[PDB]
Amino acid sequence: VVLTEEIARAIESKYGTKIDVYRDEVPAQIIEVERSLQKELGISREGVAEQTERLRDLRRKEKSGITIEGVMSQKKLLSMIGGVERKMAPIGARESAVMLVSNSIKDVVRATAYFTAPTGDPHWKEVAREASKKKNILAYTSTGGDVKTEFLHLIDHL
Amino acid sequence: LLPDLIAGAHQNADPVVLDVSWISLWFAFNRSFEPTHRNEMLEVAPLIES
Amino acid sequence: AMLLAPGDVIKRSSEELKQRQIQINLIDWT
Repeated sequence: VVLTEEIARAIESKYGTKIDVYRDEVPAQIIEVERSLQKELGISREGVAEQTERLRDLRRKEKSGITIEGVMSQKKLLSMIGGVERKMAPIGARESAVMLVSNSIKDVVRATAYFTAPTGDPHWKEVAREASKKKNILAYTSTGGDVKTEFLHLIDHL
Repeated sequence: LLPDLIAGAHQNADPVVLDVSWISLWFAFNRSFEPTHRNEMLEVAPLIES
Repeated sequence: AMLLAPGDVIKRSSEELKQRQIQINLIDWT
């Protein structure tokens, strides 16, 4: 963990590394940032005061008688975290253009497509016939092998 | 035929129109037609028409 | 648009359906 949320959000901006902040839980390991990496990232002069005052509070805690060590270089910090992100990750309006997939008999009037595969359903013959009676319907079929991967591919792509 | 269809008044001859769905166009483009068995009545057609 | 799928594959892939936030109506045939 790191001594402040400010550094965590700063490295979130720099790469996106989700790093937690110490909240007096356990005698854990703490990272700290000196003048070199502060000048590297460009943190405001306000945050240096907070980090140094936390460091001297830990100094007081040590004198009252917990591990703290510092990172010096960007490459060392990259090896320290052990992960580099994949930059942008946009999120769409919804997961799929299909909102509902069901089996009920009363919904065949409103249904618009159907996939078929050998299944143990007592009403599969009935629902398949009823869906096939429509004048313009979107019917897909299985060709053996793995049905789950095909259906998952179809439901992502449709 | 075409000028009569454009004018709307069919004094001479009459075509006939049939209903066809939507995806039938795509499936028709994805299919073809090739002959396999000829008309059995092709041998006596001049006789029957005479 | 909506779709009709067999109950067994819905029961097997219902985790993906709830992970993708899709709506399902199902009848268990015992």
